Amino acid sequence: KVTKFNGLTVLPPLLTDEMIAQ
Amino acid sequence: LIANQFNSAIGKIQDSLSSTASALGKLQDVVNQNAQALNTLVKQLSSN
Amino acid sequence: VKNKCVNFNFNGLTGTGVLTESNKKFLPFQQFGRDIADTTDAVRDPQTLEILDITPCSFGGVSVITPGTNTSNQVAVLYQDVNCTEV
Amino acid sequence: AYTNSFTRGVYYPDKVFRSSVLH
Ligand SMILES: *[C@@H]1O[C@H](CO)[C@@H](O)[C@H](O)[C@H]1NC(C)=O
Ligand SMILES: *[C@@H]1O[C@H](CO)[C@@H](O)[C@H](O)[C@H]1NC(C)=O
Repeated sequence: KVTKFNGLTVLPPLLTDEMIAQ
Repeated sequence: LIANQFNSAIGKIQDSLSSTASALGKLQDVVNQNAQALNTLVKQLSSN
Repeated sequence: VKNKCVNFNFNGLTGTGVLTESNKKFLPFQQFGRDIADTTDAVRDPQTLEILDITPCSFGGVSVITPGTNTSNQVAVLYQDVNCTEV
Repeated sequence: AYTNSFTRGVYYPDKVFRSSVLH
């Protein structure tokens, strides 16, 4: 249900969605 | 009886979530504001 | 030159990027493509009517992993968001 | 006489290839 190249970097979260579901 | 009332009650939550996204408004709102903020950021690049 | 980080200017357009062949099909009149942010991503080669994508050259933050210098001086470097080829 | 120009008349303003972009 829930849904560039100019220095804008999106860091990944530390707890991946697999771990959170754990 | 309570088991049946509890089991059915979980059942409705699926259907409310399955069809209508109005419940998920609050999380979706956070995504829009942040995503929309970046669009304003890159847009300012084209401005003279 | 394609598939390589090259500084380029097409029809005097200018810029730096990685020139790659593009599957996107321009309409005959068009010459320059653009992205959502109105950033040049595709061009039509002047001499040969070929449609080239502009992919900006790779880059990212460099993070340093270190245990406290009190413990040791060995260090590990984290190159963010780059495949282990560009290094 | 008069008639209604319902929707006709839009022309590609410039030389671009925006894809799935609302410009
Ligand atoms: C950090 O190094 C100093 C030596 O300059 C030492 O005296 C100190 O004990 C060290 N810290 C720890 C937590 O061992
Ligand atoms: C890095 O490139 C190789 C092909 O050269 C590819 O198999 C691999 O998935 C790439 N890694 C990432 C993180 O994109």
